[PDB]
Amino acid sequence: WNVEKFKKDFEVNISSLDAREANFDLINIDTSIANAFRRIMISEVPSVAAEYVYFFNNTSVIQDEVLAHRIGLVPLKVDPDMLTWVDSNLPDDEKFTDENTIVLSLNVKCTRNPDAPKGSTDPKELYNNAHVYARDLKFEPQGRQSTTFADCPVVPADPDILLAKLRPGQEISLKAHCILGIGGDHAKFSPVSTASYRLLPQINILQPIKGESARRFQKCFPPGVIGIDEGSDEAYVKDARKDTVSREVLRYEEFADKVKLGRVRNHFIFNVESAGAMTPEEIFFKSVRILKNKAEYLKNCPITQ
Amino acid sequence: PQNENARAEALNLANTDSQYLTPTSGSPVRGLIQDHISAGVWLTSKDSFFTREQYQQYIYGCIRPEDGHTTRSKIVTLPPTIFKPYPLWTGKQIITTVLLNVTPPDMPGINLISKNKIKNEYWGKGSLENEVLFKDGALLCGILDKS
Amino acid sequence: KSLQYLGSYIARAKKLSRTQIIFVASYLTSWLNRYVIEREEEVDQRGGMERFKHFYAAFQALCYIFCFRHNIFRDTDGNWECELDKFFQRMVISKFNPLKFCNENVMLMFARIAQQESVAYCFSIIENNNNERLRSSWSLATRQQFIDLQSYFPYDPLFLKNYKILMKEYYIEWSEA
Amino acid sequence: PDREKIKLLTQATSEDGTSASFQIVEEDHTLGNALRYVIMKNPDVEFCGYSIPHPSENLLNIRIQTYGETTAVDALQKGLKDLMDLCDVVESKFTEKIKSM
Amino acid sequence: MIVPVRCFSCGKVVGDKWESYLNLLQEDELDEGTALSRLGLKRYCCRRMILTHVDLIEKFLRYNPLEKR
Amino acid sequence: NTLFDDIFQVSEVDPGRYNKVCRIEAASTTQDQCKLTLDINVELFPVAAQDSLTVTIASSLNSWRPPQAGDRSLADDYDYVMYGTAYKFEEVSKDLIAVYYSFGGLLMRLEGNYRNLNNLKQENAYLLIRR
Ligand SMILES: [Zn+2]
Repeated sequence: WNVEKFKKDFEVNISSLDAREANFDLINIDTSIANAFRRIMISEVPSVAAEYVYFFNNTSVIQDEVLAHRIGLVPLKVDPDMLTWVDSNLPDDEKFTDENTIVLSLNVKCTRNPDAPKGSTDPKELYNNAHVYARDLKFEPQGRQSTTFADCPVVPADPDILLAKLRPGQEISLKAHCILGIGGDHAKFSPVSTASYRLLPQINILQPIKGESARRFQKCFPPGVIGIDEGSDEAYVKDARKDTVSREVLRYEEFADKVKLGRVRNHFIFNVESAGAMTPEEIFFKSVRILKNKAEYLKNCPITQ
Repeated sequence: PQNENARAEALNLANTDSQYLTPTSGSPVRGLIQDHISAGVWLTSKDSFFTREQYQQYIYGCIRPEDGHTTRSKIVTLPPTIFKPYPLWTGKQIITTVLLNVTPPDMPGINLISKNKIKNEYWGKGSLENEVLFKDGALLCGILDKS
Repeated sequence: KSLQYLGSYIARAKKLSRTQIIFVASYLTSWLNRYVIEREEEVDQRGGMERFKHFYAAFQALCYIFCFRHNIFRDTDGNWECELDKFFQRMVISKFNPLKFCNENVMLMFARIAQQESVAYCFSIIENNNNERLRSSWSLATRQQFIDLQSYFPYDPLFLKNYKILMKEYYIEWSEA
Repeated sequence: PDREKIKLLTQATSEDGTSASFQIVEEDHTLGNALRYVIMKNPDVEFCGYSIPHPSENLLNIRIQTYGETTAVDALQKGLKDLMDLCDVVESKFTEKIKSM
Repeated sequence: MIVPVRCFSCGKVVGDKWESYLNLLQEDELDEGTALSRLGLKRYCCRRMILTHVDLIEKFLRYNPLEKR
Repeated sequence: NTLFDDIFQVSEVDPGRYNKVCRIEAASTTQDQCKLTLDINVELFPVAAQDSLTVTIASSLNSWRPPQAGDRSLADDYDYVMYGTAYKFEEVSKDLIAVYYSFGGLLMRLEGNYRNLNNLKQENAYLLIRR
């Protein structure tokens, strides 16, 4: 082995890329490294989420800490590069700056609606502001942010998230500070609605299988995985890439003898979904970079005896 | 305990470590259970083989040589069972290697002829895997078990 | 601790006579010359450089004394009392490698001054030392107390208004030396 | 600098330095496994493995023994460098494929 | 009580999907598994969150101490 | 140096309850009294009944480390090589003897005439097999 030998053999295939999810294969890479990227994407790629919630009033049916919690789960559409990290050794006054923190406010009172169509069940027409949504988090820019974030207001990635419900007379009033964090610390910071991989299917047939066996054999795998060839009448593999590895074949006695199920073994099929802040490819790039910095930061640290 | 006399007693008289045998009948009370028995039947199976990489990793993950058991200040390994076509170690070698790294070096390896709970018939024709054989500290035959 | 006291005292105490000072230098180089003659052989043997705390301790004190009072150790000829020119070099190049194990700020100041006085050249040995560092071993569990003990100087200047004034007649401020 | 990250465990490191154990803070399987993979490709390395004393103390123990051409500390450095270079190769390859996509 | 915001396992936002899911069952007269799919809930992780949610809050809300019943 | 070789013909290849190891029973083609029993990683060296295997036991090959630039040894002449220990000898009859080997658990039992197996000692040994 040798880094050049790796470069010549490594390969990437991008099946589908989208603003929310990516499906791609890493080919001829070692499991230890694929796993690294996977772990890093879930737990070490920074994101912005609400961390501290300051209540001035909440007379809703939902308790403060619980409300605070859900606000923290709301994925904010914020570029984490636009923020610096908080130093948690300073007092509260010094701790939060215009490079540190994003402030969201929320201010709803519920009143009864006079103009309700008599005999109505719907709370939209019965009550004003009965339902509180993530979109109701108002972005309040501080200091330089009026400028910096003028081209991209802070908005939740999923506006229609139900946050709270109210009835006449109840109010919610809170400010939230949102900062950088990582999934390993708390899952609210994870930038994925999940990054995972599977090893690629390898279905290899240990002798020809034809006729009524072919049709039978073909039905042990999802539609399109196994083909029946015209001519030799024998079964062959169309694309393993569609296989779910149910191992259904291995149940029927006649086939368990004639098939081995494996993988194209390093060959990793990654699926990455973004929680909404960054694109998948950015999140994967950021992870490949994070791994490299670990190695670089370590190479440059002095070894103390 | 709050003074050195009580310390000495808790470390030398009422300490766990001695109390391997019960005073009732003089038999063992400490051993491994569940996952660890099932695991042993598998790891010490004839079907069990490991590459250099795996073998060395199992060893270091369990030895903890950075301890009071500096029987050596270098981990010792065996040569592989299969040299060619590919270097492979067996599970039974992992056991031999473990004992080899934690028993005293100035002292010959253990010698034991014993039996386990699984009849030879279960492995196939001609098996002797029910017979547990340690010669000079090496597991030469048999799987390891609740027994 | 005594060796720190000893070195701090000789350096600071204004009413000391040239010869009482040379007395302490003559004791230290003498005791030092013996240490290196009888013990250097123990370095490449089994153990660590801590085995020699006491050596560095004394060599520090002597170096420190040289910082504050080097202008005194030149006799009428312009020669050095105690052959300090020839002596320092020998220790600096020894296997104990004092420069690496003594207080960093003193070793530095001694370098500066010693080099200036054509007494010794340490600066390449220092370079080598903190290069080997980036890339002679001592635990650091106990290595720190020593660094701590070698940082304290019991007669570094006073900060009590009156006492200070009262001490002036008996004190040499660094600016004076 | 930062001296508290990696340290030598002098009670399992030989006189000749061809064998050594290091304790690295704040690192688990992620770096550990990747680093031993890389190190074991070094032809002068006779032994290498990593272990995690306990899931509750953030500590990583690496062992390296060489055949005597380089020291154990050398192998650690080549491994770390090799690992960095390996990531570069991946980043560059991924970039090209995104562009070409 | 109220819809969870994210799926416990996936991390995927699910809280914007409750009111619509009900409208799918009700108005479009779909079965549960068809409706879940139409909202983008693919992993059984995520289908579980909406499939088995109990909007208990709508019960809590009927006791409002701040209005003359 | 070499301690024993012979061409054996395989009678039975039993996979037992394993799926990487098989128990092989085989008789010599040169001695009517020499027979063999051997566990083999058949994933690395497949064997079928009626195969003919050349089987060599040797004391050395002319401590272990991964192959390097231009290493040459007795292993080069064969397909499958194992290292192990002789752990038991037994009298079978007035004329014949059996020796027992373990290769990290994979067991060999070699029975033969006491003159035909003269060189075998209770030591470690390499096993070499080629097709
Ligand atoms: Zn889910």
